[PDB]
Amino acid sequence: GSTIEAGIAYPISTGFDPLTSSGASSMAANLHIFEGLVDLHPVTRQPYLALAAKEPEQKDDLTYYISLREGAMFHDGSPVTTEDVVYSFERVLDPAKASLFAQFIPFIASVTALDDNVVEFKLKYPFALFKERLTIIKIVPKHIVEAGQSAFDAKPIGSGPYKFVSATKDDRIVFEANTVYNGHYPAKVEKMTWFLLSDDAARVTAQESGRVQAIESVPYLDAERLKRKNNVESVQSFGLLFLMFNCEKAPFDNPKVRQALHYALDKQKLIDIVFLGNAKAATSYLQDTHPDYVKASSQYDYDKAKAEKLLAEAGITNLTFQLLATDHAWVKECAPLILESWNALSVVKVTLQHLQSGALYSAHVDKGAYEVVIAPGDPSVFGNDLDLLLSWWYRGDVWPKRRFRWANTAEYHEVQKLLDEAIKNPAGSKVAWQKAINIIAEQVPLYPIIHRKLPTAWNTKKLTDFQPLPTTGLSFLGVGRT
Ligand SMILES: O=C(CO)N[C@H]1[C@H]([C@H](O)[C@H](O)CO)O[C@](O)(C(=O)O)C[C@@H]1O
Repeated sequence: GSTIEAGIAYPISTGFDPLTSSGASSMAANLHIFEGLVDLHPVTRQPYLALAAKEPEQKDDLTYYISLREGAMFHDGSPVTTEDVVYSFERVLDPAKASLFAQFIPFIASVTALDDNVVEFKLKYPFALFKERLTIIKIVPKHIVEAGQSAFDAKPIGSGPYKFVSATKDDRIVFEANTVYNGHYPAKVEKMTWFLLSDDAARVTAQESGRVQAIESVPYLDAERLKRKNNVESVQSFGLLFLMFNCEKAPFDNPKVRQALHYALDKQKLIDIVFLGNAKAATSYLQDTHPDYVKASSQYDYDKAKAEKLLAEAGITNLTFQLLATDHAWVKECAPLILESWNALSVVKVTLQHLQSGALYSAHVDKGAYEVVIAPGDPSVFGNDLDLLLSWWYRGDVWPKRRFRWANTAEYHEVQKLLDEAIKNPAGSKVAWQKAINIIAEQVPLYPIIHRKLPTAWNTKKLTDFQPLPTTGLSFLGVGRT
């Protein structure tokens, strides 16, 4: 009766419905609970067949036929049917359903079932990464989702190698093995419990006491001490801290003001004291180790005087605003340093307010009831291609229109044209993406302050084949006990 126990670092901030499950711990749970037709490996990010019975057969440039894995089953016993696959795509694509993820499949024109086994995928244009993106659209049980979406959001039913048992905020997420799963990554333990330990001291203690076998997001100050008994490995990651403005609210609609507040921040002090060197001031949308990294034409290295000159040019004589920030432990350590830099400026006064992530977005950001936010973000949980990473924040309406309120600008429209150019025209995508990034880096509606490295601690003697993620989350796919 072997079990796994893990210490997770992000509180539950969304439900588990893949239509909208953007919170880290939710996404990390759904890698185990759901399957795309093809999935990405949480460590290697390589694609593998999941619900797809074999490699998608491409009839022509716009048309793909995909077949279902014989005997596929949802956790409630029903079979995975081709109607479920179609419902899964149509509901993400349906604007009335309010998904957070349709801007990850803009190339998809139709998803039609041809019979009990086969689904035709019709594309609006040739798109090379069609297999790669299927991991974003998890296949969901229509007949359960239609009896009540919010009940499914709280008790997710999937076809993955683990079934959901229960989830209790501040406590734990619980899974059990799915014994009819017939994919590539069957569950190697019976019971899996994820303790929700967002407090750094508590997370460390759990691991250092031996009460859990691995923990996410090792606190930087505790990293070396924990190597005494445990493997600790720090991975370079797209994971970042962004600065987000409400671009409908004066004076933050003036890019001139948004730039000054980046210049005012002393990133080096931040990297030394909070991250003990394990992060890097942003020099572009990507981190400098990302394969498509191309240095941006705007850089924002600590320059107070430029920040002053820019505010004077904007006509800011006495700005007061509240900074909203999430509750994560390392975001709490960054907030004073940030505020100290802004409050150093002659014309700016800044107060601070922390909120749980879930409440920050649903009660403040989603409603425009803010001015300035810092929060962590890691869209590479969805994959690593540049268009994916840009699209998260800059395609469509999910962030630019519903959240940072910049879709009204000409720069926004020009970023749309550039993003669409680059996925239609692979030959010219590099050039198009550099123009889009330079526009983003000059306008800074939402833009990274730093990218950081992720430490994961685990016990090599107790687990088998565990590897740390280059993103948020833990993965126990193919991971055994001992
Ligand atoms: O970047 C992504 C991609 O799903 N999601 C981020 C997620 C996302 O920004 C929120 O759910 C709002 O969409 O926020 C957090 O869960 C958090 O602030 O606690 C971090 C998480 O990485």
